[PDB]
Amino acid sequence: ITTPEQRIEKAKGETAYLPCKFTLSPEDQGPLDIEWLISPSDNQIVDQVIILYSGDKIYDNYYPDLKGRVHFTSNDVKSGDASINVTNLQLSDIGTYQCKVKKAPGVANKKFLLTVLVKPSGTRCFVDGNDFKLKCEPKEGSLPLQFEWQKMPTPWLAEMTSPVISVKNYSCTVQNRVGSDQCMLRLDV
Amino acid sequence: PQLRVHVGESVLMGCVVQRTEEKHVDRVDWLFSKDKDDASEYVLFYYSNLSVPTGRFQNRSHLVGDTFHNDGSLLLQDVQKADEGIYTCEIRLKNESMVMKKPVELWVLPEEPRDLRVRVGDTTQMRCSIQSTEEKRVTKVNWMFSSGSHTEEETVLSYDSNMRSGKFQSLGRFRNRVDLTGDISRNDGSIKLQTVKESDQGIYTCSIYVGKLESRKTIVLHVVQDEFQ
Ligand SMILES: *[C@@H]1O[C@H](CO[C@@H]2O[C@@H](C)[C@@H](O)[C@@H](O)[C@@H]2O)[C@@H](O[C@@H]2O[C@H](CO)[C@@H](O[C@@H]3O[C@H](CO)[C@@H](O)[C@H](O[C@H]4O[C@H](CO)[C@@H](O)[C@H](O)[C@@H]4O)[C@@H]3O)[C@H](O)[C@H]2NC(C)=O)[C@H](O)[C@H]1NC(C)=O
Ligand SMILES: *[C@@H]1O[C@H](CO)[C@@H](O[C@@H]2O[C@H](CO)[C@@H](O)[C@H](O)[C@H]2NC(C)=O)[C@H](O)[C@H]1NC(C)=O
Ligand SMILES: *[C@@H]1O[C@H](CO)[C@@H](O)[C@H](O)[C@H]1NC(C)=O
Repeated sequence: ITTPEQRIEKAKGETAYLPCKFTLSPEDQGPLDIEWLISPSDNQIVDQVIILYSGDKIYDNYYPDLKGRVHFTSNDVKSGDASINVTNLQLSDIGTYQCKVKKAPGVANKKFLLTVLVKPSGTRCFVDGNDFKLKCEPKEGSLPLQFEWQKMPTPWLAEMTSPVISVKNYSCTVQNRVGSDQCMLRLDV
Repeated sequence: PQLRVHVGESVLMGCVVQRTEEKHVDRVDWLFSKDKDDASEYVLFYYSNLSVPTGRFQNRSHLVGDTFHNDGSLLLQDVQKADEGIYTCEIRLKNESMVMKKPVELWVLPEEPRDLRVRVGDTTQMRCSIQSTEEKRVTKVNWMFSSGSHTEEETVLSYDSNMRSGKFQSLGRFRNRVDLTGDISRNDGSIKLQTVKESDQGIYTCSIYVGKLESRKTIVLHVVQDEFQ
């Protein structure tokens, strides 16, 4: 019996807290050494070091993408706390996060599966006895998205929910499970 | 990458991050995992000039890779059936933030029998190797002979890359009738004995090295001549 890789789901633009607390054993006398690795899109051939602890000096020196955005939460990391914060979360930060503690001969490992969802925002409302199409196109966002159009059009009532009003012969509210959005359009015949 | 080893023998699992230059290895983790099982255990880990073979591999695992030429290769000795699975090298080079993930699959075959039966006049191969994913890793091979209880020994054959004309054939009881069936460049030290005589009945003992690390094998060669009745 083992334990999986903790799954962490967060919203954009904010800070992920990854816990990695440890208790040293008497044997464990070697140099203390901590190393956090990011595994972009989880590709199993390569990981990258984001933050490292060694010679009792911290290093934020690498992964230029994360420059200035990742930090050990704790003050006294040696006291048995290796947890980190990841700040200003973006979609590129998606991946697999691993916590590696080494103090000869002891060693430990924790896997964290990070997920970054996006609150729907930036939706365009546009029109194209004609063959019209009314459109509520969002970006960025994430599925499953819901749409609700308003004003009392009868032959459109069915489309109230679909993101396209394929019209032939005032709002658009956009919602997922992390955020909402409002948009307005005009048409003329 | 696959490897097949017989129980008792040794295996060298390569781990060579091939760049365009000499780079000092900063770290290696060798993890072991049984096929289709997410559980896994540390075999050997190395960091800041500190080598820590661990767990049930504590006595068996060595870091034989050259830490200056991008090499974190592992040597596992006295392989058992419980060693059957995937081994994963995780390696990082100094002044470099990239960690490399190289797996190798290890299959374990049943032990080779210690007893060997041959008829006078026969040519008989005697197996001895280190299975490896990397060439030219064996440094030295030494075959000794003896009906060996309270009795001295002889050199059957010996080779030593370290040295020039490294090949040495007994010239004793194995005058020009013993030679390598394979090549050491492929980390194989098997020999054949050409004309088996009764006088050859004893214990042959292979000793294959990667540097100071020894793997010993012993074969007991029986020889029979049919009296004709
Ligand atoms: C790894 O191997 C070590 C032993 O290796 C030693 O250290 C290495 C650094 C290297 O130098 C090696 O060459 C060297 O051998 C194991 O640790 C040993 O474990 C054994 C088994 O328990 C201990 O043996 C005991 O020794 C006692 C006196 O020191 C003696 O009283 C005991 O006898 C009793 O047990 C035996 C059966 O085990 C029984 O037959 C007797 O009748 C009696 O009941 C016992 O033998 C060693 O002391 C330990 N270490 C030493 C001497 O350094 C370790 O277990 C192993 N680990 C793994 C994972 O393989
Ligand atoms: C690291 O991030 C965590 C996760 O957000 C922070 O925890 C928050 O702390 C504040 C202030 O006490 C609390 O009000 C919140 O409830 C906590 N979590 C939230 C809002 O998600 C923590 O403060 C950060 N620590 C460091 C050292 O950066
Ligand atoms: C190599 O390590 C040195 C230590 O002083 C550092 O200054 C340098 O930036 C590192 N360079 C690279 C390319 O990793």
